[PDB]
Amino acid sequence: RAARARESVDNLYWFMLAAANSAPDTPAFVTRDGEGGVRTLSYRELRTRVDDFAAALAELGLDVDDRVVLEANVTPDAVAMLLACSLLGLPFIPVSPETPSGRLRSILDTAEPALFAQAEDGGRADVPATVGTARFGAGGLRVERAPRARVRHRREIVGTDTAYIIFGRPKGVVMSHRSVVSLYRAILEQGLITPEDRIATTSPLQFCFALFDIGLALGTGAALVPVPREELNWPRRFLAFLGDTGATQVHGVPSIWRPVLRHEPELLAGLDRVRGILFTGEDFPLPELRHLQGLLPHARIVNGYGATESMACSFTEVPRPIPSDLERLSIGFPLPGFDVSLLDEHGRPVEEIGVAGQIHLRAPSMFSGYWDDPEATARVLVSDPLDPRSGRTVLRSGDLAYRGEDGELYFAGRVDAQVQIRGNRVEPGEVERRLLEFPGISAAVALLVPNDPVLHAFVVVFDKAKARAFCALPGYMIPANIVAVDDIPL
Amino acid sequence: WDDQFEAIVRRYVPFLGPDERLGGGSELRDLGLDSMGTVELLAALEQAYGARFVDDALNMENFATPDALWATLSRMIT
Ligand SMILES: Nc1ncnc2c1ncn2[C@@H]1O[C@H](COP(=O)(O)OP(=O)(O)O)[C@@H](O)[C@H]1O
Ligand SMILES: *CC(=O)NCCNC(=O)CCNC(=O)[C@H](O)C(C)(C)COP(*)(=O)O
Repeated sequence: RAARARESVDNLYWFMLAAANSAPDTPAFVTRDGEGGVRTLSYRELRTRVDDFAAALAELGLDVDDRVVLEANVTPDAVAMLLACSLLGLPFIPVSPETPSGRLRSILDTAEPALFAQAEDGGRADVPATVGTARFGAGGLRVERAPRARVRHRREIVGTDTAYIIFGRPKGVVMSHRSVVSLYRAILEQGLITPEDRIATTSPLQFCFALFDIGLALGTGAALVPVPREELNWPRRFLAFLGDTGATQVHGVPSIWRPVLRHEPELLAGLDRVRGILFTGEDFPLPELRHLQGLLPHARIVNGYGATESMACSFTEVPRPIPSDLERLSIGFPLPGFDVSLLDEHGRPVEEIGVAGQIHLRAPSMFSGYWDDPEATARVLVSDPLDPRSGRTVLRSGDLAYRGEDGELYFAGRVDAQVQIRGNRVEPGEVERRLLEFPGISAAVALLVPNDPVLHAFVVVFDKAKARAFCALPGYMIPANIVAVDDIPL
Repeated sequence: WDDQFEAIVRRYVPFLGPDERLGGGSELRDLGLDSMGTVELLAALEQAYGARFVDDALNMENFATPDALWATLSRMIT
């Protein structure tokens, strides 16, 4: 009786498990056991796990469009769960075990999911009684609180159905199966990944980069090598994990490299199997990049540029070598099927080489909108200023860029105060608003201070540890320091 | 723990007041020790002591508190 996506309909299940039919006994996952032994899970075994979890989820009587919060690390079980949800047209919302309780309750209060699922050994408690709770693992899917009874109204799952919603106020980027599959078919055309690659992925599951990596590995028929935080956060463990698993590609925000470059460059140079690196989210400092390139001469390095609302836009391979005089890396050219307009403040195309305009993107991987926020959606997904009468829309990105002499793009900052911390969007005004509401604080300023830059709060007023907790806002948005000051200097 | 250790740890916990005792059981994450910070603290300790943390000693439990980290350092020297 549960609706299931048909094989011809754009859907993460069919797209990411195609290799289960065409190459069943190739690896989909490489993990290392408690004894430092490397294990592989095939496409065949992963599909089997997805189908078992789907049979169990379908018993809960959820309707297509019903939301499922998945709290987990990037694990085979977690990816089976999100693909099981995909098959049944249950949009999933990824959250990490390390997500603050305050932040998880804000997502539950905003999304109103029918179900929260965590791993057998997850420690999340006190999920409100209006949300179903289940645990998944070796034992299958076990219900604690079944979701409330309902009538199923949706007969058939379609490509425009929501695959996932990525989350001061939690902003839900609503992404269709059609959009996500379109992004991957564009990338597949570039031959950037082969089924022979083993892609090390570093971002926790709640970040859009984790979903990108998952879909990139599985949709290509490649092996995903999730790097747990217990390896990632310790350069010598990180590097031994990449060696043991035989990672051929390593994906992560530039920050993942900074501790390794500073403290274990010799061991880094030993990663003879790494054939490529991909970074996105923020600028990679050029000295650090030149250092990395010098240590791993046999690695292609790709600069990916994109926002959550299209997932991706453009890339370049970094020039080999990086010229000494080079002031700024190119973000290269849009993927095939994507198109960028650079518009001035009047919506007019910027035609002159080297003059910045606001990126307006035409993409087959566009988000459907912001969860329950049609006003935010109308501000960002706008009438095509070059074709307003067709009804067609573009992503107004807030990013500035200019073109070079070959038409390649160059990121030129933003139209607003937005900064990146480890590739995470941050509106300093938001951290400021929050500290201004801490009892004692009359004025506040948050800025990136320069190793990687740190978020510093300067406040006019006091327990800096207590003001920290009151912030602890998402994780990456919590000041590395809160310094009381007599006046904010202009 | 010796005066060198307190001074190094204090460097990586900006929410600890100059005037405030470094409590042996203080959750260093709650005093501002983050992912990058933790690796900088490791490197500072290895550098100042000539100590080597074996792979098994590089974990969040050993770096959670000054008392846990002092014992781990002490075990590495031994
Ligand atoms: N390669 C890049 N170089 C510089 N800035 C980038 C790059 N990729 C993304 N950004 C910045 O990050 C923003 C998007 O952040 P977010 O929505 O978290 O997604 P992601 O960081 O994965 O692209 C962009 O609007 C831009 O400001
Ligand atoms: C949409 C999207 O995914 N954009 C990129 C967002 N950023 C990332 O994927 C960065 C992933 N974050 C991290 O790796 C963490 O910020 C650390 C670096 C795991 C946090 O370390 P410690 O700081 O707890």
